[PDB]
Amino acid sequence: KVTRKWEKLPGRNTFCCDGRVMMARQKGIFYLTLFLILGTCTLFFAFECRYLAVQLSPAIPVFAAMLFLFSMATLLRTSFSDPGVIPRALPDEAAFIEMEIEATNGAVPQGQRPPPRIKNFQINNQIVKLKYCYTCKIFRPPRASHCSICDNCVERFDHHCPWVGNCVGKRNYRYFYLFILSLSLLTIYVFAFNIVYVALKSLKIGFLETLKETPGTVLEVLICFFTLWSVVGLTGFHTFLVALNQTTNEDIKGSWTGKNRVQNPYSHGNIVKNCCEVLCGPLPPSVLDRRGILP
Amino acid sequence: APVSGKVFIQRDYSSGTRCQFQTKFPAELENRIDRQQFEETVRTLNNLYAEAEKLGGQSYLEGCLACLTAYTIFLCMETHYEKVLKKVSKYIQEQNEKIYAPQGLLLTDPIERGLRVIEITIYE
Ligand SMILES: CCCCCCCCCCCC(=O)OC[C@H](COP(=O)([O-])O)OC(=O)CCCCCCCCCCC
Ligand SMILES: *C(=O)CCCCCCCCCCCCCCC
Ligand SMILES: *C(=O)CCCCCCCCCCCCCCC
Ligand SMILES: *C(=O)CCCCCCCCCCCCCCC
Ligand SMILES: [Zn+2]
Ligand SMILES: [Zn+2]
Repeated sequence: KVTRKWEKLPGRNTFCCDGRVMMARQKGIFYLTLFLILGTCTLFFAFECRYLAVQLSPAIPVFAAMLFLFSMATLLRTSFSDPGVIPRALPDEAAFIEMEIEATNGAVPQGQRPPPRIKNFQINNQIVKLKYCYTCKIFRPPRASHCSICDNCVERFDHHCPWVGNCVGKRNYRYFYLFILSLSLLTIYVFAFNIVYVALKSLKIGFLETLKETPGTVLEVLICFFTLWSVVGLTGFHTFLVALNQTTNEDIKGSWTGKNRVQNPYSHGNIVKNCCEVLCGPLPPSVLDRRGILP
Repeated sequence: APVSGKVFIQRDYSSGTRCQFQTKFPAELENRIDRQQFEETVRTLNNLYAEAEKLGGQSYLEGCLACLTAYTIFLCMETHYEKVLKKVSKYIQEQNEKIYAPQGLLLTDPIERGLRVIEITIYE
């Protein structure tokens, strides 16, 4: 048997379908999200699209299926994919880095913890300070951070969203944003058309008999109402962080949105170029090969 | 081959958050290889990685063409960044086998070290 590079790859991730996947360990809520989406869409496609196709235009279920396939493809690409994990430092390179660090630190006062290892760079006429990571034994590249759950430095870290079952970094943030947007669209769609179905069928049979026919309608109404009340606010929050070119991890810190309001050096001073660079720009491949062959 | 010491060409974030390597000349590399070919190699790698992360028309067109297929086309087609990392790897290995191995030095591909540094290994 061959020894792939994922069974030895440190961290708290899980690898299924032979290694071509990468998810967190606490993927409990991922199954719940999958079951909710699939169950609500199947209830729709089996109890309301049939009627709204026989007795209305036949484009309703086809467009709903297009939105649902888009949402499913983007959710699976957000969860399964590699969020841009940085490989840990090899022993010699880490030793060399720490040697430079101690040589530059000089004599430390006794009884006092040494000052935090901080490197300062000049990005776009701005002072940017990296921070040492005592686990990965590297200097966090700009915009990177450390997910305390997964325990691996994600590049352009955003947050560890469990509802998708995986971190959200650089390689899978466009897919996460598009999944959120398409799920908000699909929720508004299913909700509006379930209301249309109830109105159009109660005008013919009545309310009590319509309800006694299928309770799937009120089930979907409740599910879509709450899913909207959450996901719409979420997508409104993200459409303003994919435009100013910021990350949730930075907004939480209140760095650029606070007392200073100094320019974030990673931006472009626009909204169109920012949206294009974050959504439709080019992305690096997986920097840690998992299907690689170890000796 | 035995090792005598390792130097690393740290990344450069001066122009932006895009892959670009510093052009400083190492002190240990002195008397082992003339600075001209080293500067050239670093400049060629910089230009290649610039062609990788270059925004504009081609990148946005390819992005929209992929979004038109729910990002299911990346299961069969190799993206642009990989289509230039292949050239980067080929150029690095050919430049190594040409000029670096005779002097007793080794140039590694930055896609191994996580696109962070260049591990130049000095032999004796
Ligand atoms: C309602 C259902 C709609 C289905 C639409 C079809 C596509 C759905 C998503 C398929 C999975 C997918 O795209 O995952 C991509 C990532 C890539 O990971 P990495 O290579 O970027 O590290 O992970 C993988 O490469 C996944 C590997 C396993 C899946 C292989 C592709 C399966 C496609 C569908 C086959 C029926
Ligand atoms: C590895 O750990 C895999 C476990 C995580 C969930 C596995 C199932 C993913 C969803 C696949 C089914 C969606 C396709 C729907 C077909 C219409
Ligand atoms: C690890 O568990 C990898 C799982 C990948 C799951 C992909 C989901 C299957 C999609 C089916 C494609 C369409 C056929 C179904 C009827 C339209
Ligand atoms: C860059 O390559 C892509 C730019 C972002 C695309 C925005 C997508 C808007 C909503 C997508 C949902 C489409 C559902 C299909 C029916 C309307
Ligand atoms: Zn780390
Ligand atoms: Zn994590």
